[PDB]
Amino acid sequence: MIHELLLALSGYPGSIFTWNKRSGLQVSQDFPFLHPSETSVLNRLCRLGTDYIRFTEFIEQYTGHVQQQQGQGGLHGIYLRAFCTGLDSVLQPYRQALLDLEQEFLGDPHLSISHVNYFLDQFQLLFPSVMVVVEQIKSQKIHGCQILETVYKHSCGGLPPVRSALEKILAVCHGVMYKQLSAWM
Amino acid sequence: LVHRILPVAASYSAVTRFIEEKSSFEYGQVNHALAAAMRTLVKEHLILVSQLEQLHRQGLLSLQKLWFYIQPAMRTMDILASLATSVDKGECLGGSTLSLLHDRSFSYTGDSQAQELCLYLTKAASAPY
Amino acid sequence: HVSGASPESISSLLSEVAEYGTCYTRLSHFSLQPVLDSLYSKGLVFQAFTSGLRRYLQYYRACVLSTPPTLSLLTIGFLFKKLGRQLRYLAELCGVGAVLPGTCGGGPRAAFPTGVKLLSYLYQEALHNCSNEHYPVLLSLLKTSCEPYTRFIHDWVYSGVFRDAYGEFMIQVNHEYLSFRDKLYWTHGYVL
Repeated sequence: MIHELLLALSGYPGSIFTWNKRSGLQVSQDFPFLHPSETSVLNRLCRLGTDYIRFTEFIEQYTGHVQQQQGQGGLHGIYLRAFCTGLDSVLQPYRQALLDLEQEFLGDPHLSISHVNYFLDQFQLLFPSVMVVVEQIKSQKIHGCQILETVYKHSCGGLPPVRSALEKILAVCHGVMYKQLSAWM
Repeated sequence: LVHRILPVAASYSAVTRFIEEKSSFEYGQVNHALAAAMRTLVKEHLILVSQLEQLHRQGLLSLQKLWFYIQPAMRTMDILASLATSVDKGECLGGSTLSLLHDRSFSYTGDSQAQELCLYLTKAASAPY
Repeated sequence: HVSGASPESISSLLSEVAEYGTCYTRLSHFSLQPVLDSLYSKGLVFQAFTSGLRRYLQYYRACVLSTPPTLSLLTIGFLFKKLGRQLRYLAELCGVGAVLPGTCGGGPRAAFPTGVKLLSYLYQEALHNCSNEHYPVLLSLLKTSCEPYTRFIHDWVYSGVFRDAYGEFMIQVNHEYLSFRDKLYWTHGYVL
């Protein structure tokens, strides 16, 4: 149950954590050995994971997938690629944290799940938020620079961590705009 | 991994046979100079294997370290062993092996790891002509 | 089925690294094959491309060796992820690496551009990924790749010497020039 969860959160599923495209990650919900109390916590922990997998799939889907081969801002574009380059670097601390937990588990052979909940619970809030930034991009087929504004309106976020988190991405995306403006001018 | 490190041996026994056979008075003044400056690269190859032995003596060398260590001299031998096949294959002697050294030097024009070796073999082999 | 401490996801995680490895082998192969001193199919410029690619492959190999022998299982993958994609991209850039992706057979065997076309195929791909993290790798390949043309230019510039093997250089010469007359001097030309 312990190393197994880190494997799942890291983004590779296992029988105890059944990936369903509709259900993201889902516990079997029935193991006589484990009482119902720990189940809910796992589900809660799974949510962070459900988002980790979706993000990677999307980043993989539009980033480096082709050597620039009806490509359009929703489908593709130098800006769309820039959003992906940033999304993975903003998610980097989550990777470092998961890595660190293992070192402690290597350090001690009996650490409760609650201990896991405490260390990963700062990400429990940043990940859901970043989700809408992307979700708006896909539905509205936001094209080209219009993406630069879509994040900026969510730059007024009421969570200080999220604000810093998204701000990093705009800095990355501006780089390209500054890059294209670097020529026509 | 032994097989992938073994081509520098086939490019060492073939290279050495050419330095014995084409050093006789019969093969002509230039074929003698080409092998007499090819024998200097064999002395330096032996100097490398002596250093690798000392590292091996101190338990501080492995087949993954050896593989990286010999890569630079796997190339030098490959250029010397192919050039020797060709100078021998066409029965070239006199100036027919002073053109084959000018043309091969052009073949690699961008490399600079192998270009310096060839440009050197022609400075050495053209001294008698 | 039975395994010594191997839940399936470990195999799935092992499979992702493997993807990276397959590329290395195939790529190490694509560049490794040297010119052989008789590469009629490829041009002088194709032989320059491969040489440069190996220099990258050698640097890639060195990073793999540098890895601490002692490291956590999951930690090793998270460490190489950036490189893992970087190379798969490098692989697709060339048809071979793109080919045998694993999602298809080796039958497509896509033709790689050669000569000026290759030099151009690259430049266009340069502009397409210019803002992306993978862009520095391309600039390097290109700088070296461009060297032969410059020499050709120098030889047909400061000098008038006309020199080529596979005729990948656009300018072309005919035997009408050997007529050595004004009408045949024009009849001898250059490609468009």
